[PDB]
Amino acid sequence: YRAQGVKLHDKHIEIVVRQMMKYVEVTDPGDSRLLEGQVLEKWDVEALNERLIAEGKTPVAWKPLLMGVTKSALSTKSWLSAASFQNTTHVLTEAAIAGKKDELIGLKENVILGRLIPAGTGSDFVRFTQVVDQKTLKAIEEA
Amino acid sequence: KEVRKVRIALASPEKIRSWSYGEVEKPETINYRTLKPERDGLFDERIFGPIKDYE
Amino acid sequence: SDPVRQYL
Amino acid sequence: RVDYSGRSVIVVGPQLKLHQCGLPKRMALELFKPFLLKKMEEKGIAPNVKAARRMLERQRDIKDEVWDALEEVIHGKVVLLNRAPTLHRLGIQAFQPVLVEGQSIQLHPLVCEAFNADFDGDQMAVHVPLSSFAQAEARIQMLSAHNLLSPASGEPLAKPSRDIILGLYY
Amino acid sequence: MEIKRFGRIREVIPLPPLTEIQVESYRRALQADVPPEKRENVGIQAAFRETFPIEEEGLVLDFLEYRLGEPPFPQDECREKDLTYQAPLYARLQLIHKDTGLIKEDEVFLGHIPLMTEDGSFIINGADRVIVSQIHRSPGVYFTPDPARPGRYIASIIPLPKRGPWIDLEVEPNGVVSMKVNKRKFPLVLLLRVLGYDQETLARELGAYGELVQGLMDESVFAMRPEEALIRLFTLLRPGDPPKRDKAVAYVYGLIADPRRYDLGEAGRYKAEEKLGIRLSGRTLARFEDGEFKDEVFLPTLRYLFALTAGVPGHEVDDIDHLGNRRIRTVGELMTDQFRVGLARLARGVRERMLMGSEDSLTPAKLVNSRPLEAAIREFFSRSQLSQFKDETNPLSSLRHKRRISALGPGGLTRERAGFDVRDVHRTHYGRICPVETPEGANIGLITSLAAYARVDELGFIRTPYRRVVGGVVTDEVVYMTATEEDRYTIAQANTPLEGNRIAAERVVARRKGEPVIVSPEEVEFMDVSPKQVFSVNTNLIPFLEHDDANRALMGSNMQTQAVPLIRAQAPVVMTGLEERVVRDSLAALYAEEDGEVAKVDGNRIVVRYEDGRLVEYPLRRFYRSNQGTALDQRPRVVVGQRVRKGDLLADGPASENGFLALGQNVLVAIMPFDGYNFEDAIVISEELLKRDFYTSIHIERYEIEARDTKLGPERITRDIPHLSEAALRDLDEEGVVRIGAEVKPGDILVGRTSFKGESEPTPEERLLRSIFGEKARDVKDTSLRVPPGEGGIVVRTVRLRRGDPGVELKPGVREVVRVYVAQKRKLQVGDKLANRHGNKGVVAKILPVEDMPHLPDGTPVDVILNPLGVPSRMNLGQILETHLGLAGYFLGQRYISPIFDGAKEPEIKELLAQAFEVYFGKRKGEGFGVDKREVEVLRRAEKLGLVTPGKTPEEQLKELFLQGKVVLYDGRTGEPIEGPIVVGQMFIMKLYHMVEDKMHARSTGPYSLITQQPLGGKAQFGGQRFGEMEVWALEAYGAAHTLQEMLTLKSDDIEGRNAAYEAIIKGEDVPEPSVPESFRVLVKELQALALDVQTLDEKDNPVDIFEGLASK
Amino acid sequence: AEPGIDKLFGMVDSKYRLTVVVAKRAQQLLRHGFKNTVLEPEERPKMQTLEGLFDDPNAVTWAMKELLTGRLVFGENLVPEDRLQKEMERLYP
Amino acid sequence: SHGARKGGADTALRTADSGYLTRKLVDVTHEIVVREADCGTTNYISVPLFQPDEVTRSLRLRKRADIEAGLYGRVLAREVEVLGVRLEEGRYLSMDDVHLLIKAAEAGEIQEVPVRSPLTCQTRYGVCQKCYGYDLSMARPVSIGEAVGIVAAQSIGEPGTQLTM
Amino acid sequence: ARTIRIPVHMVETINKLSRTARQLQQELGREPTYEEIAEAMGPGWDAKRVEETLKIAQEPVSLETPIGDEKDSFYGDFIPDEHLPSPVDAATQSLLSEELEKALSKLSEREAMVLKLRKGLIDGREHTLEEVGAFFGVTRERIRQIENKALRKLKYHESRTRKLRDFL
DNA sequence: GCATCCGTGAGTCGAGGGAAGCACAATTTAACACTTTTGTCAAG
DNA sequence: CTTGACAAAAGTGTTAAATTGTGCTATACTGGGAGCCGTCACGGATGC
Ligand SMILES: [Mg+2]
Ligand SMILES: [Zn+2]
Repeated sequence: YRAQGVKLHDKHIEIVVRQMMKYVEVTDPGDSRLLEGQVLEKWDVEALNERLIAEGKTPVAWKPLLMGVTKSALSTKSWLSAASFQNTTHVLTEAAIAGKKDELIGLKENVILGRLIPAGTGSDFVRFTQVVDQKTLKAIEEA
Repeated sequence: KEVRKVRIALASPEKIRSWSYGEVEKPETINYRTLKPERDGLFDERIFGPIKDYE
Repeated sequence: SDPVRQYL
Repeated sequence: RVDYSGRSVIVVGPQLKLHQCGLPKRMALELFKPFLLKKMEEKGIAPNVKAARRMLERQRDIKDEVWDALEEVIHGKVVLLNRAPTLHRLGIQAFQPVLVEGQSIQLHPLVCEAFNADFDGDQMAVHVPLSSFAQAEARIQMLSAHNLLSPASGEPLAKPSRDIILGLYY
Repeated sequence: MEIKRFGRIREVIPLPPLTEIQVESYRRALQADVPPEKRENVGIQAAFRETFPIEEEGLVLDFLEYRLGEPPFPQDECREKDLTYQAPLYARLQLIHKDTGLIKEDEVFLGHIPLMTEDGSFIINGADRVIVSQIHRSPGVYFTPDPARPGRYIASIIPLPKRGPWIDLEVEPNGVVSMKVNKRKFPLVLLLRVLGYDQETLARELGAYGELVQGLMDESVFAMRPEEALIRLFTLLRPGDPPKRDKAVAYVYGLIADPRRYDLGEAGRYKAEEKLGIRLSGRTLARFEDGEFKDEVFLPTLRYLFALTAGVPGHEVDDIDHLGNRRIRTVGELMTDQFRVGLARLARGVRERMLMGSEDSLTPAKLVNSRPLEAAIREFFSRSQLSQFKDETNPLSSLRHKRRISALGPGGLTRERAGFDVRDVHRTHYGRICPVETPEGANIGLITSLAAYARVDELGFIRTPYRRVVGGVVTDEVVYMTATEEDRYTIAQANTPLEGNRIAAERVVARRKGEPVIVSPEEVEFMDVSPKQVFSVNTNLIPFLEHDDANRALMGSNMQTQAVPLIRAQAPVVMTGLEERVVRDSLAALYAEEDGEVAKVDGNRIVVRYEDGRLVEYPLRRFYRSNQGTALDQRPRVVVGQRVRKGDLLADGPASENGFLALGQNVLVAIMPFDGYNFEDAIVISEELLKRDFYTSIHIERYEIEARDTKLGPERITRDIPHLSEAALRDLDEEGVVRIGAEVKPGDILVGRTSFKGESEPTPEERLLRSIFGEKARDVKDTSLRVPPGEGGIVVRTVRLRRGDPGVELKPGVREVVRVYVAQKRKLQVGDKLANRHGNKGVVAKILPVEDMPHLPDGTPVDVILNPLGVPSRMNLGQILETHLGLAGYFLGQRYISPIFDGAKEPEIKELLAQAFEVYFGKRKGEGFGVDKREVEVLRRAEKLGLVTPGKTPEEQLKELFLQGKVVLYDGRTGEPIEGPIVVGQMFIMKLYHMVEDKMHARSTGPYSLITQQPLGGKAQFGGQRFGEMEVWALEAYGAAHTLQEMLTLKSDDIEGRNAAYEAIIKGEDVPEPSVPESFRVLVKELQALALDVQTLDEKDNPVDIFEGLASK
Repeated sequence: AEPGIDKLFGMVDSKYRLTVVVAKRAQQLLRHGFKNTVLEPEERPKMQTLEGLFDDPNAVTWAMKELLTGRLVFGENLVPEDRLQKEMERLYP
Repeated sequence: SHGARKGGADTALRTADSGYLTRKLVDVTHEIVVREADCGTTNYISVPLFQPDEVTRSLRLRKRADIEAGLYGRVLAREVEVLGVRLEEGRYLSMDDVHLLIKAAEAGEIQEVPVRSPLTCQTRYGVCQKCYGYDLSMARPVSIGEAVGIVAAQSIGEPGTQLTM
Repeated sequence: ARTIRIPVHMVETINKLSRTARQLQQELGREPTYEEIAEAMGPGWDAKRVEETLKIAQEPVSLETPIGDEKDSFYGDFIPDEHLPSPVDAATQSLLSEELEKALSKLSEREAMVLKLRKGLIDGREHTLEEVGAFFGVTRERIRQIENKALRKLKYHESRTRKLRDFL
């Protein structure tokens, strides 16, 4: 981009690279039911590892993994977004067998169902804000 | 209530039969002359419901 | 792979 | 595909403000029809909504008071101008419609670069947010005069352009 | 308005007939005028002699001759009645009984062959159509290098498309050459054994190269007899099938030796002989004679491959994109192939019919079923990609379309599977394919235009003309020659100086195999006819092409096709010389057959009394609607008693002025920024153009309605429409159709129709309503035809076709059809697209009053203002030079012809500007006026910018500006001059077919889709705007969650939401919270149909019913 | 730009909270027919009509103008939703 | 005309590649949203100010446009003391701060700047406000609830048509 | 072989009609009209019956047939759904009910119920005079007098206000 | 290691495009009349 | 207001034509046919 004169902040590229490095590969199952060589999200194994330490068990040993944007997108936890992207037959056949439950976390899943996307005015941070004047509030405070 | 999760799973023959309102036994779609759906066909009104509301 | 050939 | 949506050729409006667009009267009448029928019913133009809709059916049956009511209908409201391909988020922007005579959308010169829009035959789509939430989002977040910097780089995106630079440089 | 011609190149030959590619090929295919005995084995005649005779193996059906009858209806009748302009085809066949020895002969009707009109188009189902010529790889034998392994080559034998499998000859790494057929690889030894080849023959022929021959000398099958080798090969080709000789020889003979199934083609046979140096008896890989196979081309192909691998000097690889290896399938060849395909199906039915059913009492009429033949021909002219709706916006549009060459179509490349190699400009495109004219975008390079002087030969190879040069003098002998033949000579350039017939330049610019070289005159063997042969007809219409970048010259030539005819269209001030020929060769205009005197002139017909004594009446096509809606009319240009010579103009066609191609107006153009209304290609025009009806065009729209038979009852086209006042039915006549000459606006009824209402009990509210008002509900409803929004005009024609009318084949159940023609005279308005020939295009953004436009010191305002910023980035300097020349012509009252690459130059333009200044300024001196104070101030600034020489008088400095094309321009608003001189001149601008009137569209509610319940799409359907994925991403990036949700549910497919939203708005309320879209409901049901249990759950994993209990048992 | 948009953005921690407050206030004004406005008669937005100046019918314009005054209290968990509606019904029938 | 056709063919076949790339980038990052003010992570990235030039075998200062694209609108993870100016931890780097850092680097006072980036963010299903930095459209700290993943994908994918030239 | 099944006897007729048309087509050197086909079929056949038979023999066209060289347009994209009420049609029905309810408000507390029962505004189905009488406990003539009285005052109220003529 | 199989390739628009016959039984449907509800006119 | 008269429309019942479904035909007949390369290129995933 620089060689072409395009100016782009490094944040946008680092957001995508963060998604590429989102997964890890298990090398030692430890005191868990995970399989050696199984690929899962880095957040899950770290959360599982800190959990295993809590009850005094051998933590899961993992290895950082890098995959492309297509592979990272297709191996997402939500089957609705993955099915709408590509390999619809392959995504749906695995999700149906695994009985995968889509929690509707991202934007594509909510768009498919026509729901309010969890971003912007639809985010839980601002969605529940209330507005009231100093007279409709003062009267309520009395009660 | 409100939809929070969507789940996909294999459908058993018992579930497929529970979904169905009737077995489609004939390939006939509609009558060629009267243009009404044929009984037990792919467009059967006893299976999939009335063509027009409350009739 | 050919159903007609397989039948024949 | 969406309701309350139109499309027409774009021409340059140099007299417009950064937050304004030139919406043809005929497009606005169809885009804001349910709002216009309510306004026509409120005034003496039509007895009810159904009689109001019959009036707009025939071009020669439309009186001159309908256009005055249409001006009242769109007051404060904004519309969304969209040019394909919408490569970035500035491909859709909110403008306050200004009723004009003609059939071409008048585009402000400063938003051309964000839209990647010139006037050699380009077209854009017009969309009408309906609710107070949809209007508030467009008037606060999507307004053209509020998005002056590029989200990609942080540099100004609505900035002086070909003829504007030439005049100031001279 | 005298015409001044520039240039030095003397063209020895004129332009060939511009439609000969379409017209000559179809004549050679039908052969309808040559007597049957003198017909040659080409076209549909060759198709008859290929499939016939038909033998049962003892009934023989032989073919004797064919003939084409007169068309049942004329061309005008076919267009009016939605018919096909076609000629009946009759075949004279004889049935031969081998047993008895008796012959029965009769003429059988084989169907109708569509006829090509004089202009080179077809009338299919009443619509003019053009068959686009297809370019593809020429059949033959080609030797391409293997990319994976260096030093090795692959021999490919390509037959005609769908006329045999491709054959690959490759030297395997093991050393054994393997022949790949039908995706199957097998050693070439086996098939070579089948062709009666022994070890001695192979070593004697192929043994002079090295170890390659020893790799083809496997004796495990050499001792094996040829008959067993055929059985062994047959099992390899189709494993599993029962291997029998009668089933093996038939397959092998059909594969490479059957002319009816394998056809190398005349082009393929010629290319094979030219390459391999052999003489093919036929067009098959092998000949099957005397009960044994004989080799034709495998050994010559194998010898060449081995020698090429060895490294002999005389053998080389073949460039597949070389235009000597690419041929053109014209309309005649494309139809003949479809004729042969259908005729093969006819033979198939004939074979299966002569073996069953009264074999003793059989006749050729009973055996022959013409339905397969008509179906194949009808399919080609209707549903083929190469059969395209005729583009007849103007005469140039139709001419361009017939000369287009497309690499796509059945048997060609794919729009998305085509790489850069097929899309590039090969060096052999010079003089044969235009390098600039092509549709930018996904179709770039895949659709091209034939060059002006290029012509397609019999074999399908494009040829270009060259002037033979002997001993350094250029002769008048012109040789038409293909790319492969062109590569053997040193061909000079047409701009080479000539001292008469001898080349004067000591160093001559020439081409050797496409590479530019410098050679002496004695080394020159051929010369170009003219620069015009390198470019197509459209590009040859762009003056000063040498100053235009190819990227913009592409746009200029393409946009000339999209220019609409104008009621006051004028030929350009600066021309190239092809304007007369384009009109003449398009057949749009009317010319005298020979010398004669005009007898009667009228707006409807011209009667000419030719010297032969015959009175020939010429009807004039008046206000005829083109396929694109543009009105095509011929206006007489002669008077009663005028003497006309042969070829003299009688009536101007559409978009022509006195026989010259008139695609636009010549307007005074000032090149300057103007208050931001010129911003980013936008155009500023004067109101004076509208006052004198410039850029005013007539367009006709056709509306169609049908009265059909319904189970409830027949639809009636009548004036008695229920629940309508007289105001709505004022313009309808007694028959229910709008009267001719009535002005119709949107919502106005064109044809009144009433249809029976479906039997259904009314809603209880309606029943109370009817009972209150005492009105009996009628049995019919309003289904009349009304003017769509944004349309209208004057009704000019009403066509009423009824069932049983002569030649009217209405669809079953259709009582009648009524067609209404509404014509509107469109003036230039804001948003209409304008363009010039040099690629500069833009929409009108502002129409100013005459007093607001900048004006000359003499008071002449300019007509168009163009932004100078569109020049530097686009590098199209031709518009600048046309403006300078047009400025001289404006004051001298003359037009110019500057041929491309040989025409007007700056010294010649400046000397004309010097003459123009003397009449532009010397007039002012005579009138008694000096130099303006405002002019002096501009001249003071001009000398500061270096535009004029300091120290000269104001008159002398004004001349210097004029010689640069710049004048002192005053401002109509302020009265003060523009601070710098402005390039002002006369330029030819076209009004393109894309108008804002036909593109503006809006919608609140309307039709919705069947399954998804989403709004339809398209202005014609009153559809909504597609809010695709990228638009959804933009709302997500903005954070407009509620705006996005509305466009997903409330405005698209939330049936309960969209009904409530509309009801809330008309009641003055806020729209409600939306619900689940219907598209997701469809997704759930479609997923269930795949046996996938999709369930929507809540916070506690309990299922949530989104179907409202309508699907739960 | 919208009047006082810079001041509006500086009054909330997230620009999307500003839109929620404006849209929710606009609906409150529409529901009660602009009778719950905190704007004095000199401050009510006005539109120029052929007959004369009238109250601006755009509630979003009212909500933005009211919020600049500072007489509106906005936030999360201010009052119960049912309690807020019933109280506003009683004051502004 | 040979080059003009190749350029025209390149443009036609690059729009499909650029458009496909943008769709891939959207679908991998569509769920990334600024979901909290701070995730509490102490990790960071040290954005370099000097580039390892190899032709001269020496460290040379990076281009100003390059340093701005990596430091503008970013929260400092650690305190920086350059040219007598104390940039405290948690301070968003404005253009003046970025220019000040480059000025300090030219004086040999700092080699890299430790800033919070989405790479080291610990927020699940998105980023935090302090790891993203500024809303480049508003030149102020990003508001919680913005779909930065969609913005990032569009920002990268929009100039794709211009890349190959 | 047909998506819309046709009986054997009618299929045999279609085949015979096609053979007759084909034989006449080669004899006349053109496509025969329905008159020539009907005559060649024999007794009991006229142009109307031949035309109806051809109309019956029309196979349904696929909703997924592409149009244009680009593979992005289909037949189903151009066929509107005319079954579900449009938003305009749904809105005017609710507007009509609101206006009708206001008109019935001016009626007496007894007349309105009789009129709505007779017009099926409550149960969805009309009730005959005796059933309306069995509902209230009066003979049929009482309802026919009440209905004619309730329906007449509505004419007066509508004529004196003209708030209900537009919906008609 | 390499062969081999599978899925992927911008957006909006636009317009044009739209070869068996018979017998026989079995079922369905138009055609008809008679009686029964419903609706209506009178009366007191 | 209800009684009764009074009749038009609507509702059962028979029933003939019209339509639809099903069986049968006896020299002998015993393994298909359209496709057919500018094979699209390239990355990934599986496999043996
Ligand atoms: Mg453009
Ligand atoms: Zn963080």
